[PDB]
Amino acid sequence: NLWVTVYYGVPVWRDAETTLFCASDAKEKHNVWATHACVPTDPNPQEIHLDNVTEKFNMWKNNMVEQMHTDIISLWDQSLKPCVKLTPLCVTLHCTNVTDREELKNCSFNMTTELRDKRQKVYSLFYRLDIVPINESQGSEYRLINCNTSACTQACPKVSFEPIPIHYCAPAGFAILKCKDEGFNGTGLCKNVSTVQCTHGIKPVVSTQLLLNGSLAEKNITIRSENITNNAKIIIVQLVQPVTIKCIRPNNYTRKSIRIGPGQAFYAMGDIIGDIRQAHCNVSRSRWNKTLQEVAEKLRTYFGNKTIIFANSSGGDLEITTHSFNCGGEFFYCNTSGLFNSTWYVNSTWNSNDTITLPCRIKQIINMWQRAGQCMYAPPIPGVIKCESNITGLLLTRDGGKDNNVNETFRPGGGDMRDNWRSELYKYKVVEIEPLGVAPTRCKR
Amino acid sequence: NLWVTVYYGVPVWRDAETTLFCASDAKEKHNVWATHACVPTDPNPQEIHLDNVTEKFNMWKNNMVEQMHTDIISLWDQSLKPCVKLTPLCVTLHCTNVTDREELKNCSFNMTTELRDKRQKVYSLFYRLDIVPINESQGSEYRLINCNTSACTQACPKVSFEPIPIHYCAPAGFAILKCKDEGFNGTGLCKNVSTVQCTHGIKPVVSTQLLLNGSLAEKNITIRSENITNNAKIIIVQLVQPVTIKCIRPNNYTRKSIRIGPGQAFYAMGDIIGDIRQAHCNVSRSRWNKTLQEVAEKLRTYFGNKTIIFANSSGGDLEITTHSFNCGGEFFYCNTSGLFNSTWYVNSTWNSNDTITLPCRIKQIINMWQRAGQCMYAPPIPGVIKCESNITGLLLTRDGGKDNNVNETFRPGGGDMRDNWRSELYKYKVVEIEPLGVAPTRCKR
Amino acid sequence: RRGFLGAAGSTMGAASITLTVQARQLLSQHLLKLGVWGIKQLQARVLAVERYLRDQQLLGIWGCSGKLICCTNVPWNSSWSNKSLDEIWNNMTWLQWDKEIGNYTQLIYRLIEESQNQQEKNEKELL
Amino acid sequence: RRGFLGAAGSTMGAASITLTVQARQLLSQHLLKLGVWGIKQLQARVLAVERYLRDQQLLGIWGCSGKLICCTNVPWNSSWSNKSLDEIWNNMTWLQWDKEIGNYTQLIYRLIEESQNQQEKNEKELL
Amino acid sequence: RRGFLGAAGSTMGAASITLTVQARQLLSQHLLKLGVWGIKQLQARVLAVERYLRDQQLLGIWGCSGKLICCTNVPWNSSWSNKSLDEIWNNMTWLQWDKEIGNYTQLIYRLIEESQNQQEKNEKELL
Ligand SMILES: *[C@@H]1O[C@H](CO)[C@@H](O[C@@H]2O[C@H](CO)[C@@H](O[C@@H]3O[C@H](CO[C@H]4O[C@H](CO)[C@@H](O)[C@H](O)[C@@H]4O)[C@@H](O)[C@H](O[C@H]4O[C@H](CO)[C@@H](O)[C@H](O)[C@@H]4O)[C@@H]3O)[C@H](O)[C@H]2NC(C)=O)[C@H](O)[C@H]1NC(C)=O
Ligand SMILES: *[C@@H]1O[C@H](CO)[C@@H](O[C@@H]2O[C@H](CO)[C@@H](O[C@@H]3O[C@H](CO[C@H]4O[C@H](CO)[C@@H](O)[C@H](O)[C@@H]4O)[C@@H](O)[C@H](O[C@H]4O[C@H](CO)[C@@H](O)[C@H](O)[C@@H]4O)[C@@H]3O)[C@H](O)[C@H]2NC(C)=O)[C@H](O)[C@H]1NC(C)=O
Ligand SMILES: *[C@@H]1O[C@H](CO)[C@@H](O[C@@H]2O[C@H](CO)[C@@H](O[C@@H]3O[C@H](CO[C@H]4O[C@H](CO[C@H]5O[C@H](CO)[C@@H](O)[C@H](O)[C@@H]5O)[C@@H](O)[C@H](O)[C@@H]4O)[C@@H](O)[C@H](O)[C@@H]3O)[C@H](O)[C@H]2NC(C)=O)[C@H](O)[C@H]1NC(C)=O
Ligand SMILES: *[C@@H]1O[C@H](CO)[C@@H](O[C@@H]2O[C@H](CO)[C@@H](O[C@@H]3O[C@H](CO[C@H]4O[C@H](CO[C@H]5O[C@H](CO)[C@@H](O)[C@H](O)[C@@H]5O)[C@@H](O)[C@H](O)[C@@H]4O)[C@@H](O)[C@H](O)[C@@H]3O)[C@H](O)[C@H]2NC(C)=O)[C@H](O)[C@H]1NC(C)=O
Ligand SMILES: *[C@@H]1O[C@H](CO)[C@@H](O[C@@H]2O[C@H](CO)[C@@H](O)[C@H](O)[C@H]2NC(C)=O)[C@H](O)[C@H]1NC(C)=O
Ligand SMILES: *[C@@H]1O[C@H](CO)[C@@H](O[C@@H]2O[C@H](CO)[C@@H](O)[C@H](O)[C@H]2NC(C)=O)[C@H](O)[C@H]1NC(C)=O
Ligand SMILES: *[C@@H]1O[C@H](CO)[C@@H](O[C@@H]2O[C@H](CO)[C@@H](O)[C@H](O)[C@H]2NC(C)=O)[C@H](O)[C@H]1NC(C)=O
Ligand SMILES: *[C@@H]1O[C@H](CO)[C@@H](O[C@@H]2O[C@H](CO)[C@@H](O)[C@H](O)[C@H]2NC(C)=O)[C@H](O)[C@H]1NC(C)=O
Ligand SMILES: *[C@@H]1O[C@H](CO)[C@@H](O[C@@H]2O[C@H](CO)[C@@H](O)[C@H](O)[C@H]2NC(C)=O)[C@H](O)[C@H]1NC(C)=O
Ligand SMILES: *[C@@H]1O[C@H](CO)[C@@H](O[C@@H]2O[C@H](CO)[C@@H](O)[C@H](O)[C@H]2NC(C)=O)[C@H](O)[C@H]1NC(C)=O
Ligand SMILES: *[C@@H]1O[C@H](CO)[C@@H](O[C@@H]2O[C@H](CO)[C@@H](O)[C@H](O)[C@H]2NC(C)=O)[C@H](O)[C@H]1NC(C)=O
Ligand SMILES: *[C@@H]1O[C@H](CO)[C@@H](O[C@@H]2O[C@H](CO)[C@@H](O)[C@H](O)[C@H]2NC(C)=O)[C@H](O)[C@H]1NC(C)=O
Ligand SMILES: *[C@@H]1O[C@H](CO)[C@@H](O)[C@H](O)[C@H]1NC(C)=O
Ligand SMILES: *[C@@H]1O[C@H](CO)[C@@H](O)[C@H](O)[C@H]1NC(C)=O
Ligand SMILES: *[C@@H]1O[C@H](CO)[C@@H](O)[C@H](O)[C@H]1NC(C)=O
Ligand SMILES: *[C@@H]1O[C@H](CO)[C@@H](O)[C@H](O)[C@H]1NC(C)=O
Ligand SMILES: *[C@@H]1O[C@H](CO)[C@@H](O)[C@H](O)[C@H]1NC(C)=O
Ligand SMILES: *[C@@H]1O[C@H](CO)[C@@H](O)[C@H](O)[C@H]1NC(C)=O
Ligand SMILES: *[C@@H]1O[C@H](CO)[C@@H](O)[C@H](O)[C@H]1NC(C)=O
Ligand SMILES: *[C@@H]1O[C@H](CO)[C@@H](O)[C@H](O)[C@H]1NC(C)=O
Ligand SMILES: *[C@@H]1O[C@H](CO)[C@@H](O)[C@H](O)[C@H]1NC(C)=O
Ligand SMILES: *[C@@H]1O[C@H](CO)[C@@H](O)[C@H](O)[C@H]1NC(C)=O
Ligand SMILES: *[C@@H]1O[C@H](CO)[C@@H](O)[C@H](O)[C@H]1NC(C)=O
Ligand SMILES: *[C@@H]1O[C@H](CO)[C@@H](O)[C@H](O)[C@H]1NC(C)=O
Repeated sequence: NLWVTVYYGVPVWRDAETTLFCASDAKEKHNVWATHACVPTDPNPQEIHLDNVTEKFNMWKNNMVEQMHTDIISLWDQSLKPCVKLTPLCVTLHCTNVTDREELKNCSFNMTTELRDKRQKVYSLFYRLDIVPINESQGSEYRLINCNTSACTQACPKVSFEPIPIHYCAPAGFAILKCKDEGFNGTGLCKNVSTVQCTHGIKPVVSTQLLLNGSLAEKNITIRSENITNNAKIIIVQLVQPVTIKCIRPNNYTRKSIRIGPGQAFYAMGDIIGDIRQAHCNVSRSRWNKTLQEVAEKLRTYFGNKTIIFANSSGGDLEITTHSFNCGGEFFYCNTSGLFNSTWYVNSTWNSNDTITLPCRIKQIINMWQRAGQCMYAPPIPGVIKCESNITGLLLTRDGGKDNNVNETFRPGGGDMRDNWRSELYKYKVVEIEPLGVAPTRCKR
Repeated sequence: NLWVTVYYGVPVWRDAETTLFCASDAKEKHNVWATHACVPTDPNPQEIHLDNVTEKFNMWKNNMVEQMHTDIISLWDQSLKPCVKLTPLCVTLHCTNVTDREELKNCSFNMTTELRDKRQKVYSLFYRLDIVPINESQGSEYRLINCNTSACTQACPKVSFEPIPIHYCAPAGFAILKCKDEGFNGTGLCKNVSTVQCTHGIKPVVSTQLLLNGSLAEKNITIRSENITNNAKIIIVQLVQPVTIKCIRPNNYTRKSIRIGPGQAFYAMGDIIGDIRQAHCNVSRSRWNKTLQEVAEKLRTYFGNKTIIFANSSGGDLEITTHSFNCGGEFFYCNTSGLFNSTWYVNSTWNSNDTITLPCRIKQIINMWQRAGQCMYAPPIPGVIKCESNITGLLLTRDGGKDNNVNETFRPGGGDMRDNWRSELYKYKVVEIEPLGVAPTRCKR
Repeated sequence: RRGFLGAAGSTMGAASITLTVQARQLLSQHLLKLGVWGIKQLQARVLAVERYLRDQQLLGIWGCSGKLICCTNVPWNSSWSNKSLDEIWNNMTWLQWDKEIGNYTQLIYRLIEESQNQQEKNEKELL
Repeated sequence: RRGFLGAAGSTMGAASITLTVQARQLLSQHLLKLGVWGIKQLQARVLAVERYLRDQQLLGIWGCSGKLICCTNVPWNSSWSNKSLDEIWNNMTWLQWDKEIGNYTQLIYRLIEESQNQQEKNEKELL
Repeated sequence: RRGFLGAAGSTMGAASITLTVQARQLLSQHLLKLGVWGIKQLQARVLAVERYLRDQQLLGIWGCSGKLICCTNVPWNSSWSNKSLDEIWNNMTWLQWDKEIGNYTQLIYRLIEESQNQQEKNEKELL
């Protein structure tokens, strides 16, 4: 006969959910992500390739993207908790034009001081986007935006917004399965599986309509979507060639600090050196629209021989209608209409610098995670700032037309913030290993 | 042949770092150290003597002194968190002399109240050290010191600053090694080692230039320093005979409570009963100048036939230039120039009461750990207060001479706050025991 | 010699020679700030210990503690699986076997528990 | 009979008589305020459990769980230490020997693993 | 078959047949908010692990790990209890016996330690 035997350490697993902890090369100026407070990453992480193994992956039903979203939001609130809260800034502002160039406003207002029995009159420039008119005095009285919803917290100037890579590790007794299949679209059975204890360096680069400093495709422009035929689902496309984009804030402001209360001060922009200049972003036209042809032809495989048309975002909030990012301190808002403006036929070919210039707007009062209230005030960075980014992906949205036409339009959709993390975690899935196994054998001989 | 065998519970160890937890005879009024919240100490703590064992100790590279410093600071902040924050006290103060005797100032100022639509004018005495003039108006219109840096938190009157002993215990699987060598200078190989799970009663008595209520030397006056020849290193000397010091606050003030806001009040000193009197500290001259000779001759061993000279501090902050301590509620600042004022030759002998009187200053606004901001306001203690302390050690600093002189000058140096803890933890070190051992033997017979 | 979990694709007969590599990795700053990252690490550390003890306690009651492989007195009921002893060990893998016995895993666990307990009291406790 | 860790100075042969006194002390208010002191105690308790399990799991895989002393199949390689048996068990102490095998401690740990795993699969798992 | 702790009223001889049912229940959202309820659950989970390891470590040093019943070399001293072997196993229950040996429970626990360590050194450690 046969007897039942139990095995310990069997190599099996199941889908599960667990509390993943951070891991990074600790070392120094703190950052908003508090990476210095997590476990230090190992110098030679182990990665094992599972031979003969095939596993099913679902980037849209993954829990890592959802768990990471909560952690990023929690860290953002934790970093802003000890900083000064700008509650006295909600005062009547008297603004005038700076001595289009109406992007800035020279506002003057009353303010408190360390002495409770004394006040002070100060002045400081303010971007027009972060100002709302009261309308009682028409065009000479204003107030800070979102002042009627919550008091924004000034970001601590000692912490930087640099998105250093952070590795997501699983606790003992669990593992992170990695898919090494070439050109995997993020869904289905992976024919080349691998395992690792921690994910690669994930840079929490917050962006909209364009993935910056993200991973690059291996051999071909990959497209991902849970239902490509659907209209409400966002389309994630990964590029193979990183399209370099150079942004700059030519204005040279003078940072001025005013003590609004005992032991706390408010930082604002003083006068501008030189003259006003519009912020913008440059990108090579030859290399940029060349990728559009490759992106268009790749998209053509999912829609027959129809032509591909790129149009600017329909309209709505500034966060979703403009390419938002951050040059390590200043939040940009650039109009991508100069990029997604073309039509590509089935035989169309793209065929000097001629760099495309994208005008950009800047805001100080910002809501990162589209939450009501909980706003943050970004202090100004002194001097001119420049940041170069690697465009490795795009967030597209398909219009919901009749679809019987000979063409189909695509728009740069902001989607959800989770899409930024999902573009990097599509290759991972957490599983719970079951070391206990049971199998029969002719034992007791 | 020989086979490898593993032993569990082997008596070996290694240097390590761990999270030590408190232990005391908890039982009642609370204290700033929150001793009631830690584990209760055992009634008969076990101590074992390691025969034939010798271990290396390094009081300067020990981690317990650093870990204790963080815990003491953390407890100090934790106790001040639920107390009222004196933010409305930052107002212009109109002061006049009390009806040298200019140590106090009778100040009058406006203040808030429970009714937000009402204000109140109050008055209260303030020490000249805790007040700074605005300089815009002479002879009046003063402001609290450190008001332009942070809002001090009023110490809760329900918690006392009594430094009850606290025992530092190690987690299971670790142990504390005690050095029982007679007259150990704190560094080197200890020829008489012992082990214990928890340290003796450590009293967090914060003091400067003099160690109060600390441990006493066993047989001879011990001197400790990482590099005695280094002029930039503090010198710790332990006395064998405790030098009693009697301090007193003869002023009899009347405590008055004024409600600055809903459910919170501010305590301050009212008028003085009788007349103004200077606070001071007494110490026997015969017993005090006797120990200096013993301290001088002991120091002479490290400098040849050179003579020893004692001089007051070379100026600086009041915390480091004066002997700071606390009579359980009032922070004293006594000048030690009357003590470290003498010269001792190679043959010099010290040879009635004649008690030495040390004038002292008192402050309410204080910064215990030399941190910017995070100040605290000590409420006044009603009635006359007296506290007797046991001087068991001194913190000395040697001037950077040319080395060719026939004498050596020493100054009472404040050093670092960690020196106070290091004077008591020099005899301990934490080690991690490795119960798993491996050794060969002719087994399998 | 593959690394951790590298024998997941090999057959059951060949995957059992690396059991120690997976069993060893079931449990692999002194201070803790208890922040966002600290809280997650604390839960991960506690969760790891519980998972290890959850499976270790079963081996303890089963009388197989300290053994990577052990045979019990519970006979193999063909109703659970009719696979032959050859294809099950030399052709099929553990991952495919986990989904077949998952329906009867709980019943087998209880059977092994009472079998060991009865045998323990039968041999020991003479009177 | 000395207390805990009292046999640290005795020779190797005389130190093995007190193994239980050190093994028993590896783990020796119901509510928790989670304050400054509470957080430290919580970490200490968790750290102590991990340290105990870290060394206990090694004995489990090695097949020596529940045994204070056990002999394995790994022969003693003279390269690790060429000293005789009489001077090691009757003249030297554990502390001096720890710093000699520390270099080869990791290799010996791994060697004892497959040496036990292979024996398990060789004796058990008849087919 | 009674449930958990159902054999508390049965005699000693009949209560020992269900040891596994009580031994199995000694340890029986992934995220944690660390709130009022979260803190209590965290302490409860940690306390459960400590309690399990507290009793498990005793069996480890005693050499009975992985065994529900085990016999040691310590003879039964009549001073602890002079009751006969029949009435104790067939008439008295575990609850009534617990309050009798509570005075000598710690002494018996210590007596089992060297009784096992001495045996280990006598059988093992040939030289
Ligand atoms: C995608 O990834 C790229 C590449 O990493 C990012 O580009 C970098 O962006 C960071 C900011 O996010 C830039 O860093 C800043 O650069 C400035 C210039 O540095 C030069 O000058 C300094 C002396 O002033 C030299 O030491 C240095 O070597 C350079 O020659 C500095 O003004 C900034 O300093 C600030 O930070 C440091 C560190 O915290 C502080 O000590 C300073 O006080 C100050 O606050 C800063 O270092 C970096 O230069 C960019 N690199 C390039 C190649 O352009 C993109 O930002 C990223 N994209 C997105 C969207 O995240
Ligand atoms: C070095 O160590 C010495 C010896 O321990 C310390 O000296 C003691 O200092 C404490 C304060 O830190 C003194 O305690 C206070 O004494 C006052 C007088 O107490 C007398 O009267 C009461 C009532 O009749 C008697 O029970 C008592 O025996 C004395 O006869 C009181 O005003 C204080 O009580 C009030 O405050 C405490 C704490 O807030 C409350 O619990 C009480 O309810 C009450 O409100 C208090 O007891 C003590 O008297 C000092 N002893 C001596 C011998 O002088 C040094 O302070 C210490 N040095 C340093 C630098 O830390
Ligand atoms: C936003 O709007 C604010 C005002 O609301 C602008 O700030 C002011 O800008 C004006 C110019 O537009 C500044 O006035 C100019 O300052 C120059 C520097 O003056 C230097 O000399 C002075 C010598 O003292 C005499 O003059 C002063 C008055 O200025 C008297 O008080 C003295 O008694 C003496 O008579 C110094 O005081 C001064 O510090 C300099 O050394 C000069 O070119 C001009 O004569 C003119 O006065 C004015 O100072 C600014 N005010 C403040 C508070 O900053 C701001 O620029 C606007 N921003 C933008 C972007 O448009
Ligand atoms: C700091 O500076 C402050 C002032 O800024 C000083 O405080 C004042 O000190 C003066 C002088 O000591 C006090 O005035 C004195 O009070 C004595 C006691 O009063 C007696 O009469 C009271 C009733 O009469 C008063 O009230 C009625 C109305 O109800 C009026 O008509 C009267 O005119 C009186 O105001 C009784 O209640 C009380 O029990 C007594 O019988 C008295 O000896 C003197 O006549 C004199 O007025 C004054 O009250 C203090 N003010 C406050 C607010 O406390 C303070 O002492 C200074 N401190 C130091 C250390 O110098
Ligand atoms: C699974 O995917 C990986 C992706 O890295 C392939 O890796 C091979 O790695 C070696 C060593 O770096 C390279 O020289 C090979 O060129 C890689 N192969 C390819 C096809 O690019 C691995 O080969 C894949 N495995 C299978 C079975 O297809
Ligand atoms: C991603 O690739 C998978 C296959 O690896 C695609 O899944 C197939 O989708 C077609 C759509 O017509 C179905 O007929 C097949 O049955 C699907 N196969 C499986 C195994 O599910 C999936 O559609 C791809 N997604 C995208 C966005 O391209
Ligand atoms: C993807 O979405 C499409 C629609 O965008 C689904 O296909 C049909 O959608 C219509 C409505 O437009 C429904 O009435 C039909 O029932 C859908 N077809 C079926 C077979 O259900 C499609 O089902 C979605 N899912 C996939 C996997 O393609
Ligand atoms: C931004 O403005 C500041 C302030 O004018 C410039 O800093 C000065 O640069 C000059 C260049 O010759 C130096 O001589 C000065 O010492 C700098 N400091 C000051 C206080 O004047 C800075 O160069 C400007 N930056 C740019 C990019 O134009
Ligand atoms: C190690 O130091 C200790 C310190 O206590 C010495 O303790 C002896 O303790 C007994 C009992 O209290 C005293 O009577 C002795 O006088 C102490 N000895 C001395 C020299 O003071 C212990 O003797 C020291 N051990 C060695 C080996 O020197
Ligand atoms: C404490 O005692 C030790 C010896 O027990 C002293 O160690 C000496 O340190 C100096 C530093 O320059 C070395 O040159 C000597 O060689 C050391 N001596 C020995 C015997 O190792 C140490 O200096 C003493 N410290 C004090 C402050 O007196
Ligand atoms: C301790 O301090 C002494 C000086 O007090 C150091 O010895 C020399 O000090 C001079 C300056 O006085 C330096 O220029 C030499 O470089 C020092 N010598 C050496 C060899 O570095 C001494 O090094 C310090 N450290 C110790 C451990 O004694
Ligand atoms: C400090 O001054 C107060 C207020 O005068 C004195 O309090 C005395 O307390 C007793 C308690 O029974 C009362 O009966 C008296 O009326 C109060 N006043 C006087 C003048 O005695 C307190 O005694 C004073 N303390 C000192 C040390 O002088
Ligand atoms: C699994 O991979 C191994 C290693 O290459 C190979 O020997 C074996 O034949 C493969 N098995 C299958 C079923 O593909
Ligand atoms: C961009 O697209 C246009 C229109 O299709 C094409 O003629 C051109 O070659 C592309 N490249 C550049 C650099 O303009
Ligand atoms: C898109 O482009 C059209 C044409 O230039 C413009 O009118 C519209 O405002 C643009 N929309 C956005 C969101 O920029
Ligand atoms: C985007 O750019 C186009 C072309 O310059 C312009 O017509 C449109 O108004 C812009 N939209 C915004 C929001 O600035
Ligand atoms: C490509 O085909 C379209 C029709 O589909 C035609 O209009 C266009 O001129 C062609 N381009 C060429 C031949 O270059
Ligand atoms: C160690 O101390 C013991 C106990 O006194 C003694 O018997 C033994 O000889 C000592 N060994 C050495 C090497 O000093
Ligand atoms: C220790 O003190 C004694 C007097 O008790 C003294 O004679 C001796 O010299 C001192 N020894 C040292 C090493 O300082
Ligand atoms: C030490 O004190 C005594 C007693 O007051 C005094 O006679 C002696 O002169 C003092 N020492 C010196 C050197 O002043
Ligand atoms: C001691 O030395 C000092 C300094 O050289 C000298 O003035 C004094 O007379 C000496 N006296 C004795 C008693 O040796
Ligand atoms: C075997 O399994 C079948 C199906 O569940 C069941 O009816 C039968 O009683 C089992 N036999 C034994 C001996 O457990
Ligand atoms: C013994 O150790 C030496 C030195 O590391 C090594 O070369 C040799 O292979 C080892 N022998 C065995 C049998 O492990
Ligand atoms: C039995 O117990 C009695 C009473 O405590 C004691 O005196 C006696 O020594 C014990 N005998 C043994 C063998 O332990």
